[PDB]
Amino acid sequence: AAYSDQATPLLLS
Amino acid sequence: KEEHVIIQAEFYLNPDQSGEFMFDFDGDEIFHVDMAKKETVWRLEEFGRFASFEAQGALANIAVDKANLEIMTKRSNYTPITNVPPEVTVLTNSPVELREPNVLICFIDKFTPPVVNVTWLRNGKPVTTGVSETVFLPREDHLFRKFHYLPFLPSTEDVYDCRVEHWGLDEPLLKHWEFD
Amino acid sequence: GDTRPRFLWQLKFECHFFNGTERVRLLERCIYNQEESVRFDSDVGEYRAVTELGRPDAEYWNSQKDLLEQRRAAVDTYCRHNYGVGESFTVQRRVEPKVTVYPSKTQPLQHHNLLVCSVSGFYPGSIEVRWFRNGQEEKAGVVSTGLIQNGDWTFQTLVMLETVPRSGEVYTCQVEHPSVTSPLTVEWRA
Repeated sequence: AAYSDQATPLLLS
Repeated sequence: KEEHVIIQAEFYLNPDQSGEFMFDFDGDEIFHVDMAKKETVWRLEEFGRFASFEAQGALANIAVDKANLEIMTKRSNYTPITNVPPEVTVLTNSPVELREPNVLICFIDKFTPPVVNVTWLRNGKPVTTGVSETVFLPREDHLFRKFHYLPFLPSTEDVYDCRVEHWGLDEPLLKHWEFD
Repeated sequence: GDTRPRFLWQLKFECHFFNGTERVRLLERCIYNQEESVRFDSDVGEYRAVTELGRPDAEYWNSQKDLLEQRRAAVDTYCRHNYGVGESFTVQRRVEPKVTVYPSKTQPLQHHNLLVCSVSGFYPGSIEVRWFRNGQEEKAGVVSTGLIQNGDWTFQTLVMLETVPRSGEVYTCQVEHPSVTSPLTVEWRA
């Protein structure tokens, strides 16, 4: 089985 | 109450340009991604035979964390982090018996930023044979933890010290250990 | 000498499990230096700024339904998934403790002494250690180190009993841990 990672979202400008 | 906690923790530090990506289970590291070799490093070898993780995803996350740090730094108006010196403790991982292999553990806790220099000293001289260490582990207060290990052969002749250097410290800190 | 100021950024996704995976809470958080600025709490359903610095981001990320939807399902696609992936070697990891009993300092009988019950190399951390004197539990004079995490998926703890040993006395350290059905016991006779 594989681990899923949460992706980071880019901050506000 | 609460039975278990899994944490995906990552950070990026400027100007050092240091990043880290790791998974934590109840305070123990499951694995981290080696930024130089771009690979998944399991805390315990056997973990890798039961699961997998694509290191690539971590590298992509770090790029974003780097970009967010840039944004936040400027937004905070270049407010620097306040150094918090570490608490250091040295223990053996089992009761010591003369001439019986054992391990010295240097527990470095409650500090930030995540940058430290640790060296082991035997009778005042640096030792590197067999030493190992963990990456920076996350804490709920957002400070860090780190472990350094030194396999050794207990005797009444040697004395050891864990020498720790951190910006929050005025001077390098030495934590002593010897057979009693 | 290095005195240049430092700037740190942390991102943490914390999956909290209750009653197996019956109840799961996801907590996503960003920390600038030592300050949490914004977070996503699965119990809340959307991002919330913690400090003024995170205001812009919460407003922004909350404006993207796609992100919100994905985040709201992470409790299943991320948290529950990873729990299952690692269950066999984490949740189910069991290592039996090695129990040893020895007096602190070698002193003659009838003199105060500290009996040490060393419990090491065990996992998980949940453990119970009790001291018995001639079959009866000693609830007082117990000096514990507490739970010590060694960083290598192993724990240790030293539970000491304050005593005044007298010939004929048998002191027993009793240890209960998920790795053994019946408690482990080590005796020390004065």
